Amino acid sequence: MNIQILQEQANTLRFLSADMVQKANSGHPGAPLGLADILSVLSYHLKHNPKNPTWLNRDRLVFSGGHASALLYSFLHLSGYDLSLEDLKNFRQLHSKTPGHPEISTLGVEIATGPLGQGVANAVGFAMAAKKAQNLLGSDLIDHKIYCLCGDGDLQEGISYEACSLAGLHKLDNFILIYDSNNISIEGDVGLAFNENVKMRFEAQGFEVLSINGHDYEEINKALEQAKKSTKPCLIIAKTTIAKGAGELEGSHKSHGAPLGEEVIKKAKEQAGFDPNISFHIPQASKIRFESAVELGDLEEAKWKDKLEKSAKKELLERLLNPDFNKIAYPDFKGKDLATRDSNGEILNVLAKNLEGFLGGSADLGPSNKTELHSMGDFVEGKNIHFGIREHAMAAINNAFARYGIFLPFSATFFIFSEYLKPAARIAALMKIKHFFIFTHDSIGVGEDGPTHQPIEQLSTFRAMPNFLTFRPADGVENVKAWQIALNADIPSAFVLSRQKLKALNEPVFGDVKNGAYLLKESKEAKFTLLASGSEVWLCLESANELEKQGFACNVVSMPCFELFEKQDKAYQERLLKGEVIGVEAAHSNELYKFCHKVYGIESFGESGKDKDVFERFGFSVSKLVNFILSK
Amino acid sequence: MNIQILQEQANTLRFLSADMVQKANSGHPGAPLGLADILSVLSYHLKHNPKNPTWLNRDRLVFSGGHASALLYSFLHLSGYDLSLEDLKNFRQLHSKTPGHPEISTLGVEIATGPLGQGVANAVGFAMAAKKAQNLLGSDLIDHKIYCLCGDGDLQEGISYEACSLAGLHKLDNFILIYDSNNISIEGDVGLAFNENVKMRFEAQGFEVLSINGHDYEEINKALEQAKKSTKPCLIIAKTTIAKGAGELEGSHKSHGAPLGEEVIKKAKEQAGFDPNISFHIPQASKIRFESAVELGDLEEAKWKDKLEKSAKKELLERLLNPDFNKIAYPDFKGKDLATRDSNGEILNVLAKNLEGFLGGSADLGPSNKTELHSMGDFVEGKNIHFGIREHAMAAINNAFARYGIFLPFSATFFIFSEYLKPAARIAALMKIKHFFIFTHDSIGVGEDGPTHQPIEQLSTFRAMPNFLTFRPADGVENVKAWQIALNADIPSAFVLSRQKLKALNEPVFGDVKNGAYLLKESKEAKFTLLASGSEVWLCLESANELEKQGFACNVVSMPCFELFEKQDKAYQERLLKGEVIGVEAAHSNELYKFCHKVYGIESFGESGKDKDVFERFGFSVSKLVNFILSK
Ligand SMILES: Cc1ncc(C[n+]2csc(CCOP(=O)(O)OP(=O)(O)O)c2C)c(N)n1
Ligand SMILES: Cc1ncc(C[n+]2csc(CCOP(=O)(O)OP(=O)(O)O)c2C)c(N)n1
Ligand SMILES: O=P(O)(O)OC[C@H]1O[C@@H](O)[C@H](O)[C@@H]1O
Ligand SMILES: O=P(O)(O)OC[C@H]1O[C@@H](O)[C@H](O)[C@@H]1O
Ligand SMILES: [Mg+2]
Ligand SMILES: [Mg+2]
Repeated sequence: MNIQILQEQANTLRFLSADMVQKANSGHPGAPLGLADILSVLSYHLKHNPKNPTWLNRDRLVFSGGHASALLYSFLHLSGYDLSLEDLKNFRQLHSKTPGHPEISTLGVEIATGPLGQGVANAVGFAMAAKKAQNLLGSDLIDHKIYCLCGDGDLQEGISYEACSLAGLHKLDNFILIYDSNNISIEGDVGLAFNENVKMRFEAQGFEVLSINGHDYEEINKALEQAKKSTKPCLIIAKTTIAKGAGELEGSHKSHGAPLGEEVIKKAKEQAGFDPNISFHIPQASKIRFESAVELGDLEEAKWKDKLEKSAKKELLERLLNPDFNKIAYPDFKGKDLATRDSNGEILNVLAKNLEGFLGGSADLGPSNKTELHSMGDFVEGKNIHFGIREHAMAAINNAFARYGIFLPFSATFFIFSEYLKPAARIAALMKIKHFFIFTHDSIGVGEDGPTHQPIEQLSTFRAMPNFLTFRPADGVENVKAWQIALNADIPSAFVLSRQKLKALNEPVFGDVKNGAYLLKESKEAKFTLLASGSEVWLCLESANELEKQGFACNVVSMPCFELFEKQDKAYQERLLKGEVIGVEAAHSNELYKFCHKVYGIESFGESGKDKDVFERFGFSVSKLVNFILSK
Repeated sequence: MNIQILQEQANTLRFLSADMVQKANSGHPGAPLGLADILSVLSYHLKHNPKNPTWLNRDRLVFSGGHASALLYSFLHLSGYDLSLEDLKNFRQLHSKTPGHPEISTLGVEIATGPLGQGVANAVGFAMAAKKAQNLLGSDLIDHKIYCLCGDGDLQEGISYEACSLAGLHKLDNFILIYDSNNISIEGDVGLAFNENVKMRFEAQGFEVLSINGHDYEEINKALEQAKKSTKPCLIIAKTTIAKGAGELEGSHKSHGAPLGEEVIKKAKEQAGFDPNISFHIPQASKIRFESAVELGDLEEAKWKDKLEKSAKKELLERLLNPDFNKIAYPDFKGKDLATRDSNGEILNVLAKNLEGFLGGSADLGPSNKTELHSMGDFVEGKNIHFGIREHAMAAINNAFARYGIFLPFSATFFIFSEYLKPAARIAALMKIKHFFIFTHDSIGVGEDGPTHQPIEQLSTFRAMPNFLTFRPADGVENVKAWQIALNADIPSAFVLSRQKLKALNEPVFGDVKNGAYLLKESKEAKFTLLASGSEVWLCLESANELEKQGFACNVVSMPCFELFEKQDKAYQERLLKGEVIGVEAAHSNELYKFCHKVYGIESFGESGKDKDVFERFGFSVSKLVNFILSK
């Protein structure tokens, strides 16, 4: 560890990054060049095993500025991860292992980033998760750091403030945040849009704040040493020059987001002592020094595995890693009228009791979402997490809990406020992680709180989002079966739950919840089929009885999950969907036309009133639905 | 102005609020009771005309904690606004003027609130708008204050930090923020989730911070006096007790969100000297004192109208209030191949030149969204607003610009990051305000930036949202006609625009953009109709040519706006939608089943690659679409 080696290392990172962007004719060279000195030093402090990216006590590295991907990829390649030089040469190309922003399918990537702010919140979540894992497994087994690299953009996003608020409160002295302060964004000087006293901001949230030149190797190293000893979450404010090393592009906003150009790279390499007529060159000293992570990480993991073998907590870790969902005895809600917020809250309690790694909480709405895990304590000693009024950061935090390696997290709020966390929900879908979203107060049934609190379009959004199951159970029994699917599935799920009491259903006649839709009533030569979800299923059962009394044979279909029904074969769908099919939902859900000839929905916003008054106003009554179905 | 009158006034506000909640058996009495002393004093400082809620230079009052509605309504009633005592007795009832959270259809309500955080951001926007209005009209005509009441919940939301960041940067010394610091939220003690040094936080963002007892009338009054003289945006941290005055419920979380109960109200009234056996009682001194706002506000407005008549800026104000959209000469893009981000950016420039009140900006993406208004300067002297990486606050800010009274605002970002601002977009829809959303980079056509940057489900979301037009123009000409509709419509619109170059269309054969969908190609006895929007329309024109060469008559339908097409009559829809109708869109857009027998979409997330490689991978090619249409 000396200046000549660190300089060559940093420059190696620079020109791999620069050459990658240039070959793709696409990407972001500025931030890589600006961060290259920092990551060169950080490589000496990071504890990780390139050959086992799943090692539980590794330091977690997050690039919150995901546009800096070329740098990450360079570093994973150089350090010994399963990413090749040829992979680097296919940066940004279809089906490569080096996509434009980082994805977890590339080994070594902790969490997908790209949407700004998420990664900072993810890093706080990894730090919380680590403090919980320490609670469960002991500080002999869990003691690692969480390093996050962020930029101007990340810190302007609300979610950064939310998550850092929580990091201060919980005294996350395992969290180190490195701010790339280069005074440049896409619109140019960051002073056009931002002039906070960042040090004072973070100290207000309980951080220790260090301030460095991010191109001075000794200063970087001294800050990391001091940060690792902090009794607070720690922010390093690293002053850097965007595209450091790229001559005429140093400090230029034009370097943020477009290739540096062949002649600029040629000059840069000349000034650093690199041959300008070759690309993707790794000098020898740098190569050996970066790849020494392989031997060192192997040894650190072995030393840890020895501590595990002596630990009283081996059996526990194996249950966390291998949860048994099939043994769980769920509540039996058959014939019980209940609001599905209530059935779901009982289910949450059963899961928390059966699964040592199942935990979560609400965004200040525990008592209304019914998500309190009774007698299970408050984080960190217990399982209930009090996220505050921070839906977005809650979801990003729990995305990281779900990636940590031993946790099954849930996030809760009113379904209307799913919109505040939707970007993080999307990253859960993109990753295909097991993170459960609990959304109560699902419709105009909310009543008096009025239109700003009554979901209309949210079901469409979550249904349209790929890799994401949206369950809307009609009763407790459907709510159970939904959980059983959710825990076994390979993608995240949301639970869309009522404020108001719903009526228990009769048993399936054909199919079940696992088919997405199923028959509750089946009639030979059916003229109509009424298809509904959640709170609208009883309206449909009643309306079908009235239709039958009038001489019209009817099928009634419960559809607790649209996405699962889409996956059913033709023969199944044909048996359910007979005659003229009418879909009925307290939502604006045009997607139902995929399965329905007519849709009886809500096309406007809601109203403030008693639930029974609002449902009647919006047409959710037997007499009105039967008149629609009979077209008169 | 003395203690006995202020106490009676505050208690009048308390018991109207409490009695309203009790009669509804629904609502939030805690915050009203806690804020009642503050608003009693604030009533002496507020400049407003109850009989003309549109007076341009009124002080703007925002209740960011919209759950405190009962208090607002009590105050509007008492002050002389067109809200009656009978209206108060129908709190939270279907079709009343006193819905559970405030709505702009109730005169005197500045902006709809309810979703926490929005109002604080709205208040910053009203303060920016006021600084712009001052730039245009002079400080002789615009000099008012913006008062915002907020709670714990508002300040935990990210959007509060975003908006206050901007308030500091822009030195909004017309903005006064009153924080109801009662240490209680729904989950109880706020310390469970939040322990920031709030003073230090705000000072880091450029605020002056005062700290008071919010039940001491002289302290409240002295803070307001000092706040009105601040050279900074100012925060008053007002320590209050939730449900102050309600005995056993003082300081209780149970008072947040449920009626206080008849016996608690009886005691409260006894202790305050009010008769406990009557409800909705306004004592005489309080009545006369509150309603004096009528005479005083009339006089303040008259004095202002005199200043207007002497002003050089009368003609300008009349053009701002009465924009003439029909005279605008738009660019003629007929036959020109362009990315619609580019056509739209030319249109933005034309509008900014023709409309003195048209302004806006991007969330750090001006150069990529193509929204820079060239040669028009930077806010406040000019029209370009640099919002930073703050999509959510941008939208909430611009919602307030749209309510200020003289502005036509636009908000811009990548369509994928519409998800960060969607809750504010919703409030624009709920209010039916003229606020324009510019969303570029609309699909997998984005290419290399990959799946976190490629919209899939966002079209469904915006289509499903009521009162919101979603235009996805196929070329420059469609982009123009979309703007022409948008400016004349009574609801907000989004523009969904491409990164990549699109091909100019031939002229409509039947119908036009104003019908939402229209024919580009019409064939007698058509066997198929290919229906598309935006970038997919040329794929459809080409595929229809290939189908015709194979012997199949085809109609091609461009659908730049789904919502407008939904409103067309039967006869129009029937002429367009002939034979088997196939919808084609680079989105997961199941809503198309409303108009299409088959849908050829994207059902997964995207991929990082060259645009032509990704489109081919996802099946957007003539050969693949023709093979689907011919089912083989
Ligand atoms: C939520 C969000 N909004 C917008 C963007 C678009 N975007 C990509 S990088 C960037 C700004 C980069 O600023 P900074 O973090 O200062 O990066 P640097 O210029 O220093 O590379 C933006 C706005 C994004 N990725 N995420
Ligand atoms: C964005 C958002 N999330 C959640 C809620 C639900 N909600 C209503 S009031 C409230 C908390 C109230 O806390 P505070 O502002 O401290 O109000 P107080 O208890 O002092 O009345 C919440 C979480 C909401 N209205 N908006
Ligand atoms: O009866 P629930 O819906 O559980 O309570 C509704 C809550 O939602 C918000 O309006 C209030 O904050 C209130 O506490
Ligand atoms: O060519 P465009 O799409 O305009 O630039 C793309 C931008 O989007 C982000 O990935 C980068 O920040 C880059 O500048
Ligand atoms: Mg920067
Ligand atoms: Mg509070």
